[PDB]
Amino acid sequence: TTLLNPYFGEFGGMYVPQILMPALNQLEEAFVSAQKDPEFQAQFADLLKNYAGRPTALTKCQNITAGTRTTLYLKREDLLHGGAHKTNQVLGQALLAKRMGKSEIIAETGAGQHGVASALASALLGLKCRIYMGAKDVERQSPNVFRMRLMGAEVIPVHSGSATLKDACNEALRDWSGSYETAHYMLGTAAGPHPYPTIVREFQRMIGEETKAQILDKEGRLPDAVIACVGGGSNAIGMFADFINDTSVGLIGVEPGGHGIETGEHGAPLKHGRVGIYFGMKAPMMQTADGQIEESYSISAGLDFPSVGPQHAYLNSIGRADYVSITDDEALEAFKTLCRHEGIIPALESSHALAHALKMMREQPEKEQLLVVNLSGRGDKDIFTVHDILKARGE
Amino acid sequence: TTLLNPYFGEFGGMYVPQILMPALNQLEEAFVSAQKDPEFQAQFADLLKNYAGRPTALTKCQNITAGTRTTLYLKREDLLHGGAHKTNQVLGQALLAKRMGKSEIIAETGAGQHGVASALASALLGLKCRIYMGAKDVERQSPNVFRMRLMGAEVIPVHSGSATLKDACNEALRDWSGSYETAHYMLGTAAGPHPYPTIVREFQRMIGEETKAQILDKEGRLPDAVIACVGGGSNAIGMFADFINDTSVGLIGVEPGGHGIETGEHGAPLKHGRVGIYFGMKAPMMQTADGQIEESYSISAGLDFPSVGPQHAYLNSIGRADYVSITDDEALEAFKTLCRHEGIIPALESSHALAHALKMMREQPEKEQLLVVNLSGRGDKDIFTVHDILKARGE
Amino acid sequence: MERYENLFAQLNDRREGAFVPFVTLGDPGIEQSLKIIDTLIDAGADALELGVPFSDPLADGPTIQNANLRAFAAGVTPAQCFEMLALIREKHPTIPIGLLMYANLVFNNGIDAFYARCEQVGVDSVLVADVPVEESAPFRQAALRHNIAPIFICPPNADDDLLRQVASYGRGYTYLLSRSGVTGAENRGALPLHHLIEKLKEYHAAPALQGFGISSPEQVSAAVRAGAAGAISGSAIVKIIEKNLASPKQMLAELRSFVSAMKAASRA
Amino acid sequence: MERYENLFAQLNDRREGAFVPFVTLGDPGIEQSLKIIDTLIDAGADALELGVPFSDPLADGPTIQNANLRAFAAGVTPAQCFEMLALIREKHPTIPIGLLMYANLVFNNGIDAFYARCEQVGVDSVLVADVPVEESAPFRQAALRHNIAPIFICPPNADDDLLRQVASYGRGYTYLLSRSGVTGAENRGALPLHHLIEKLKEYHAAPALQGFGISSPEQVSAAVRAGAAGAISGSAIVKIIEKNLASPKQMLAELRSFVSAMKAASRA
Ligand SMILES: Cc1ncc(COP(=O)(O)O)c(C/N=C(\CNc2ccccc2O)C(=O)O)c1O
Ligand SMILES: Cc1ncc(COP(=O)(O)O)c(C/N=C(\CNc2ccccc2O)C(=O)O)c1O
Ligand SMILES: O=P(O)(O)OCCNS(=O)(=O)c1ccc(OC(F)(F)F)cc1
Ligand SMILES: O=P(O)(O)OCCNS(=O)(=O)c1ccc(OC(F)(F)F)cc1
Ligand SMILES: [Cl-]
Ligand SMILES: [Cl-]
Ligand SMILES: [Cl-]
Ligand SMILES: [Cl-]
Ligand SMILES: [Cl-]
Ligand SMILES: [Cl-]
Ligand SMILES: [Cl-]
Ligand SMILES: [Cl-]
Ligand SMILES: [Cl-]
Ligand SMILES: [Cl-]
Ligand SMILES: [Cl-]
Ligand SMILES: [Cl-]
Ligand SMILES: [Cl-]
Ligand SMILES: [Cl-]
Ligand SMILES: [Cs+]
Ligand SMILES: [Cs+]
Ligand SMILES: [Cs+]
Ligand SMILES: [Cs+]
Repeated sequence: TTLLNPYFGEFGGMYVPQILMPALNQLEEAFVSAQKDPEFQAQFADLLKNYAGRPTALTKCQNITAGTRTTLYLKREDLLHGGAHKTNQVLGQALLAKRMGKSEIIAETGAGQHGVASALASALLGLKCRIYMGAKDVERQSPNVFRMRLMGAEVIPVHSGSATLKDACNEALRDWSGSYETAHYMLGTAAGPHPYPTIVREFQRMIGEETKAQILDKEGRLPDAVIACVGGGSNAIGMFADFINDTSVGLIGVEPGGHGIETGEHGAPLKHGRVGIYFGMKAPMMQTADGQIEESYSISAGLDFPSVGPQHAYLNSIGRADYVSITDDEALEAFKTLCRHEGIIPALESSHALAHALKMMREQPEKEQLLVVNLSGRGDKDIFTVHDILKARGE
Repeated sequence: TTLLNPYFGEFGGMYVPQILMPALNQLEEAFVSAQKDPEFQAQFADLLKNYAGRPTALTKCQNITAGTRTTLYLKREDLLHGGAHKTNQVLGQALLAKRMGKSEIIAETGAGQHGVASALASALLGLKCRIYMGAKDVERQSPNVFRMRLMGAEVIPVHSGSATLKDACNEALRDWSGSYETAHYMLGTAAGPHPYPTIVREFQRMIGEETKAQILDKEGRLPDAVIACVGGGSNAIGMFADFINDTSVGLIGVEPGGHGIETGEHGAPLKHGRVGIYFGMKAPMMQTADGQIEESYSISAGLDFPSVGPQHAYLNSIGRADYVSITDDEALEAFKTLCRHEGIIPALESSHALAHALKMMREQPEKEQLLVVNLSGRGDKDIFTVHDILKARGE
Repeated sequence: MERYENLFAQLNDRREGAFVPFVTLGDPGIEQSLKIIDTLIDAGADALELGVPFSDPLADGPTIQNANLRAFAAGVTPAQCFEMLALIREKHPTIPIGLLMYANLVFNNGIDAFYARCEQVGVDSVLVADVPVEESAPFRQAALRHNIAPIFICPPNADDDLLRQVASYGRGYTYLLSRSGVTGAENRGALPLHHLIEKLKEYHAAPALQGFGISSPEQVSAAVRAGAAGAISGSAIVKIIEKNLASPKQMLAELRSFVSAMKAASRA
Repeated sequence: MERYENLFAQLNDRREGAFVPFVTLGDPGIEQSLKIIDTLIDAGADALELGVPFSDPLADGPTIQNANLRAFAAGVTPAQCFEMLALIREKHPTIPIGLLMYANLVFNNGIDAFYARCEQVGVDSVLVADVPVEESAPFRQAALRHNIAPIFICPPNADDDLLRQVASYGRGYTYLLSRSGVTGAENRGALPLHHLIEKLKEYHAAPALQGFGISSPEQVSAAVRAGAAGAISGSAIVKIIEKNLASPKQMLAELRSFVSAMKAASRA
């Protein structure tokens, strides 16, 4: 039994070993209590403002939409301390960990932005942090490994499986199942067992709340659509949440298409997977005919995950949100375009969202549309990877 | 003849080849006009807010001062788009370049933060950017070289001399002396010939104006001191300016002590050099007995410059500001301390300011003092350098 | 069928506990796994717990992770696992056979169809490792419709509500977890918690088998002495397979010796 | 003394222009530099412009930057430059000698003391490259007190106010800049701007010598034809030194040949 609904339609639930149920129930009770606690809310608000730097800017692009009827704004989560939206909910979860008397933190990371967020919050609030990260990601997102370690976090490379996010998630959960008495599992996305999809949404929803206020101030109306990339679903649900009841506002989520959906080398389970049970949830996943979990692929480590959070699967099912895919090459073009024409170096994850917005504009250049892209992170972590690609393909 | 005073007491002036005087006079006239132009001020304010992310947070440190009577706040210029305070005045100077009908930008850079700022503003505002950078700095600040090039700037390594900031400055000025009809020289610090020290101060003074407002809001009184590192002087004069007439507020500038003042391997001309004429100004500089310009040294590329802006030399001369030095090792300790206890990775330049504030606390731990350190930039650019040091010295 | 019920009644009459080895089906290949299983039975196993290889086994430590990997390297699929199960049952008509499943393998082509396949090959119980009692309804319903015992876990910090649920919902045996964490021989658990054993009996639960970290005969004896009906050992058995991959004769000899000694300890 | 005044009166009587080479003092060493300078004079130089090596020569392109570096590699100091100057003057009593200085070398141990040292060794003029007329007061005052001509620059886009200042403040010769940019032979300037030449004469300025990018006899002729009193060539001369470092005999032969041809072009 739970205080809050663990399901979004068919999707969600608490598919963990029995040993972990009390920890999830404890977390849910602590969240419900904290959400009603003016002191907790004031502490969280103070950190978001004075430590992380909220509210983040909403930037109107004025070169990349020239000659079209698209107006495009970027919600600048790249400006948050740490360099990505991941910092918002880590500050909330760290405060929950302290509220529950935990002294240690376990986290998984792919892009290393959740790892960096977990490490910085742990240094600030006096928690001992260990971070699991796939060995492939340790290489391709190396700047973040250095940042995590300088902040005193233990970073544990995971060589198992695909040596990417799925495998880091597996190791984090294995660890927690033995260490939950002293350690909080700071899950890094709006996925996993209840109550994580709900908590992560509630601790990310300032993204859309601020966006709505800022777009009303600048344009006097709501956006025609908000667009966000989907790795596990946190930045997208953070942007979407405050708009769900504004029926006129399109909600577009962008999954990684990798080398192309037809290659099978992608990370787009919402539109190309099928429902399964893994990582504590019932959700769309990439799986073999026999029900083995498939390895995903994306150029971007933060999107390289074979499932998706259950609230996205639900929003899709009822038609409230639409989901699309963007390939590695489309993302790289959007990355280059933003660098050269707006002077903003976006994370490769965020480049997927931008690539789709650029397609919406280019495909129908006389369509009047007011769009917001959630620029979920900055691309400092990606510059060595992007350099090596653009060199090899001869630019 | 000029519209504004080119001198601060004995220091300053316009010591450039005659060919460049009309360009400096043109720049001064354009600045004076812009400072009275409500449209220009609105455009600059809009970019600072909606593109760069101002106001930047003022963060109270709550672990590093434990057990002392020091209260320490950090002014978070590390949160600005680009990752340093350099972005503020580049946005102002780029708008001036456009106002004067220039289509190209020349800049020097050491840390690469001014180079990054120049490149991003040029991508945004449609200018062609070339950046000079010493070959040593191209290596030790490599992340920023990658960032500048991805944004479409030409980065030109300078192998001459010490292959650091002085040499980049030399090449930028040589270039400008032949290209001033079409190119604006976006000088990156509060130094050089009039009107640059004045313009750079006026386009950085939001740092101190915001700091004053924020500290009044949080503490109901002014700081006992504000503390900033000094490479050429821009972040320090930006913090100091709005406090100069608040006679109770100490102004402390921190020069790089390198391997130790006694070694001669430092960058501390204000306190250890003597007055000379170089880089278009009369200012304290590191020089040989014969008047050759000495090579400076610092672990931090942004401080590795053998002179200093003339308004700092003046403030020192009258006793309004005090200047001190911090060595490489003291800066590295402050870097490590902030990472591990506050979850903020500071630029090595900014670490010099923090190191001095930590000394003010540690030396007199029962002295009641309210301090602000200008955290001028983030340390992403430095993480590979710091790693390699801490590894070699066996940690 | 009533294979667990019959086994526990026989063991009670003989005043002994059960010793139940775990192995991964198809590790290190189909033919060798079948021989390993025959050796386990010949050496005294009272019942079997058999793993179906799964891509992401999250209640398992490295020893059993690596068993799964060996089976996959041999091309083992769930379909081939059902063929093996049929062959085991055809040789051994009374031994209780339990499967260790991860939810997605059960849910994959339909829960009802999975349990129907189990019944047809003569499986007695299924433990779904990542389905807590809270999510168990469609699994336990399908299991009972097909005469399969659904197995539930009693963790060390089970409260009263959970003990009551596990007693009502489960059949065959109750899994008494030795400790938190994942499977592994080197991580030894607590002494079986008497209060849990006693409450499960008070609520008429299926008999308790203690598992996780049981790697020595002393731990088996301690479990039965504490009032558990028996003990399960996995990683300790799998370590003998892993050690002896190039020496199949030696593998079976060491498996026989270990299983015999573990069984002797159940007597108790 | 009145060495420039005497030279220009002699040149006017002969109806020819001046050709004035530039070299860096002490490049590639003290002894070789002295021989180079004697060769320049013997080949027809009317006056000399001589650079004191400086660590950061910001009006100079790579050719002259590298001359400065060679002199420093030979350990050349300003003190040694003054010893050289004394020796040159002792051999050549009437040739005008001008120094090319950067401000810090003049300002270093006192401006007045610098110009006093110049007078004692028999220097005729000093051009301080990074001191515009706007900052020139203490430099030109000290120069005049010690009978040294302060040299000022007339750039291509000089306005009327600047022309008047340069005419009033300067003595010896007026430096007519060919183009923007820094020193260098490959970057050829515009044809000497007639309007500047004519205005300087209207305001009774010291006679104009055109410089920057003058590397050919055709450019010397063009300067005199346009009404300038002569031309200065630096990088073209220094390139001959750089080319012939291992061949001192060949260096002097090529220097003689070039200087002779440049002088012939001034005739004009
Ligand atoms: C800037 C940026 N933008 C978008 C994303 C996509 O993540 P989303 O916003 O949650 O959909 C990331 C993902 N980053 C991960 C993956 N984080 C992650 C992903 C999936 C499962 C577990 C995880 O910890 C990380 O660990 O840093 C990111 O860094
Ligand atoms: C984060 C940070 N913090 C402080 C400093 C120190 O510079 P200050 O605030 O101007 O004193 C820098 C200096 N950075 C330089 C040097 N910039 C530079 C320095 C000296 C002469 C010319 C220059 O362009 C750069 O080019 O990025 C910096 O990046
Ligand atoms: O001896 P060890 O330490 O290898 O433990 C062997 C256990 N093998 S098993 O099939 O009983 C078994 C039983 C339950 C498991 O997970 C759950 F508890 F979450 F349900 C996992 C494996
Ligand atoms: O032939 P080039 O192109 O090498 O030019 C030679 C010039 N040598 S010089 O001493 O007259 C000379 C004169 C003025 C200079 O700078 C200033 F104009 F800013 F004052 C620099 C050098
Ligand atoms: Cl609901
Ligand atoms: Cl819902
Ligand atoms: Cl409902
Ligand atoms: Cl349901
Ligand atoms: Cl428990
Ligand atoms: Cl494709
Ligand atoms: Cl003044
Ligand atoms: Cl002043
Ligand atoms: Cl005054
Ligand atoms: Cl003055
Ligand atoms: Cl000019
Ligand atoms: Cl020291
Ligand atoms: Cl169901
Ligand atoms: Cl003076
Ligand atoms: Cs537009
Ligand atoms: Cs995904
Ligand atoms: Cs304190
Ligand atoms: Cs300095």
